[PDB]
Amino acid sequence: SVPSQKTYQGSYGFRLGFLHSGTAKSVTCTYSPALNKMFCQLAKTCPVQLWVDSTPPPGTRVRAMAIYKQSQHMTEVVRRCPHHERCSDSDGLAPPQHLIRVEGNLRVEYLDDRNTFRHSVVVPYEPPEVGSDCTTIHYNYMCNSSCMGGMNRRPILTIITLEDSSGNLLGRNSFEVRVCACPGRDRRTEEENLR
Amino acid sequence: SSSVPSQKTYQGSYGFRLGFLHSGTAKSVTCTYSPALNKMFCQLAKTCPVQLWVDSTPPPGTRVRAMAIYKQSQHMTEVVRRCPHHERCSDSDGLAPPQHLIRVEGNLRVEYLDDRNTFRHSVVVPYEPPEVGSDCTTIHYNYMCNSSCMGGMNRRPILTIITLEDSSGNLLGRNSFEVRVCACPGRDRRTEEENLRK
Amino acid sequence: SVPSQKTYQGSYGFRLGFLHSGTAKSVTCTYSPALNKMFCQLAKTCPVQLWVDSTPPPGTRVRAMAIYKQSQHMTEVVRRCPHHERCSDSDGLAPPQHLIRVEGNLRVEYLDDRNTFRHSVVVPYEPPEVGSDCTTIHYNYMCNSSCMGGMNRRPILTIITLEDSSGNLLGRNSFEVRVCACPGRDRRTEEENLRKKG
Amino acid sequence: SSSVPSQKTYQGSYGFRLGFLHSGTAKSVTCTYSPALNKMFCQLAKTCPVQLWVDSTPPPGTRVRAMAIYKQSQHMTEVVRRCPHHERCSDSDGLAPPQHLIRVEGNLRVEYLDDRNTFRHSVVVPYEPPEVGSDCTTIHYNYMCNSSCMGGMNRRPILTIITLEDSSGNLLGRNSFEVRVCACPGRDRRTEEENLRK
DNA sequence: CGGGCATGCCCG
DNA sequence: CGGGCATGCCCG
DNA sequence: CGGGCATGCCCG
DNA sequence: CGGGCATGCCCG
Ligand SMILES: [Zn+2]
Ligand SMILES: [Zn+2]
Ligand SMILES: [Zn+2]
Ligand SMILES: [Zn+2]
Repeated sequence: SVPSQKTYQGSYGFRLGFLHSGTAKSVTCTYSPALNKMFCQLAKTCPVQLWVDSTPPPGTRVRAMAIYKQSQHMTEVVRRCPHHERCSDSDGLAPPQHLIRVEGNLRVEYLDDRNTFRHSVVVPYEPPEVGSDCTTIHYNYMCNSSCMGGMNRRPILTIITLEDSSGNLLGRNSFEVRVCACPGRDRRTEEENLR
Repeated sequence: SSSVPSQKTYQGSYGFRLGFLHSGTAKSVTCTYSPALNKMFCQLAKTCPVQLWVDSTPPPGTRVRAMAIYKQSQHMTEVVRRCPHHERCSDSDGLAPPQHLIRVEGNLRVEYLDDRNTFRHSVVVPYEPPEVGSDCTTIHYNYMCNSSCMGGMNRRPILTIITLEDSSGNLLGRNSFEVRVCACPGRDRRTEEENLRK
Repeated sequence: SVPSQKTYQGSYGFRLGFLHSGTAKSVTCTYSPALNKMFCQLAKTCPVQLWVDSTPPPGTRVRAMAIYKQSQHMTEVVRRCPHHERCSDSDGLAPPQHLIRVEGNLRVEYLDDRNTFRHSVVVPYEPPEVGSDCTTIHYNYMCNSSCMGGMNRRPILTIITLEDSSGNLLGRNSFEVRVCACPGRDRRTEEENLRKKG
Repeated sequence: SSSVPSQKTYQGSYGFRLGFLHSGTAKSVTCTYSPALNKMFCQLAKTCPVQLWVDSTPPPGTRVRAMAIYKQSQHMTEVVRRCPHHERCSDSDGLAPPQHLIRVEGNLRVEYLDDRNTFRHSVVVPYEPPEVGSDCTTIHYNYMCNSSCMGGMNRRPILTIITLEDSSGNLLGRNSFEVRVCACPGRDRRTEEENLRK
């Protein structure tokens, strides 16, 4: 199977936002709007903002899941490589096999889907803090796109889904990710190549 | 890695809550509480008064335990302990094991627990009701490393969890607060308060 | 942990020889006499000649084992990285964790030493072909020097020993190995680096 | 307390002296030397190249030793060692004792000593003559605590004493220089040199 | 690396 | 924060 | 192959 | 970080 990637802003006008951090060679996380693509370093903080037109109900949850972008790879589960799965860099909460973690949220929940075997990470939705217009989740990606026996230089998309407390769809957005050593260098390269 | 202690306020059947003095924000005040942040700022080894306020009186045998945990969910499963330097300074008061971060001062009935399963440290004293003409019981805590101590807290923020417990360790009430141990509590309190809006 | 790497011709005058090869950028296997170092691609045939002054007894065996060259890594067992171990690329005889295999020899034995945990591969010694001067063994190396989780960019030596049928040592020689994508380029580079010493 | 090695610079009969790299004062330069102060400023664990210059070649078996002492008369008898945090960090190069402040890198012949009488730490290497095309021999030192380290140097300045010694440890030559290990060597050298002037 | 600050001390 | 500095380090 | 790039990572 | 290079892989 393949999880849906279709954008769905939904009744709450769900949108993503990203920080605008530029293309210095080793910027930790930066986002290319031309490419709708986050470029980020392994294990570093990757902020993703949730913007809504109105507040979803209490019990609302926010899930992230990686899939391969290329059609020929889409049915293959995205996992960490054999090396990084064994590095023992757990924060005590995340399963060692999961590519995507959330940092700074003790209510984080990881799922290994019993039917599709896909990995995902979910947290409760919380409204923006006073004086803030969005809710920010800190994600970490735990292998480079280049990892042999893992993503193996294949691009991924992250799919962010807003769900009710039972798992019903409320909203969906997505972005491509490249996890790399020098996000600024690589962003500039793919955009210049775009031009 | 260690399972994570709850930090949720639980007044329980004795209406248990905390109180803190009003000490101001002079640059190097020894201890000061920020109601806005629910955060104590204090100097290493200096007296940190924490008031226990109840509605009904807990039965004799009730104990009051304090434990530190890392605030950041990503360090929360790691035991909070003193740094290698201060563990070796010989500044024990006669009862506190040297690796323990939190001490209680002035109480001969104090006990220190190095837990067998979780390895977490805690310090416990019998609950005593307030003096006649007092509305609360005050415990004097000390924190024996700076938040900045390398190889200890290592600039990571902590929470202190205060639990009311029965003589067997069962939960009766709980409250918590963040703590920064630092050189200039008044200065840092002001900085962090200013950060709320910046 | 570390087996001796000390060159020992022993009573049979045991030496290693190596085929002439170029430094064509991606030549499959090339030996640098200057460096005493083989440069080869992953899973490619690597010829190693065995030379003796006198014939060892029947039942003699030829063993090959990799160790890290650098002294701070010497006690760590050289093995294949987690990815390559799991690639199901075995020849049918080599256990998948073994770095060094022998090609074209059904009398090969692979040993995972129960005491030292080191891997080695052994074949019976067969004297040179009638007329010929040496015996050639074909080795393969199943990870790049670069493999993360495996050699991780650290230089190794291959130690070749002649042993009697009970495992008593008769002779010993060695050579450095880099397993890499472009053995010709890299031999060229390392030889250029040499000349700049100084 | 420990008796105090001489720091008195003298070239002796082989004309022994040190050269430093004049790397300027960029804020975070890894290592830099002030001639006006005779003082090296360097970051923790970074390469500190020290050149050995001689007018004539010393004999086979000549060695070169480095040792730190406190510069301040009131602290001179105290052994200089790493702080408890850094001693316990996972930063070994597989050779240096974890308590030793000064290491040499890039040399398997390095030897570390705790003095039988003074318990003072030193690091020693064989003297090698300059490489072809060079007029000096360069040693790469590393300093493994900051001058500021609590429980270690604790903001007290040190000298490093470099001695040229015969194979028996008799002194052939000596040169000393002040060291500050710090996060911003260029900043702090520029500051200290500013502070010379009226 | 290093601007801008975090965070120690008062013979800092 | 009382003013002034010594002195470490995140993240671009 | 030889030329050149993708992409991790060390130096200051 | 920016400069450079290690080191896999691809292109024509
Ligand atoms: Zn990986
Ligand atoms: Zn401490
Ligand atoms: Zn491999
Ligand atoms: Zn130190």
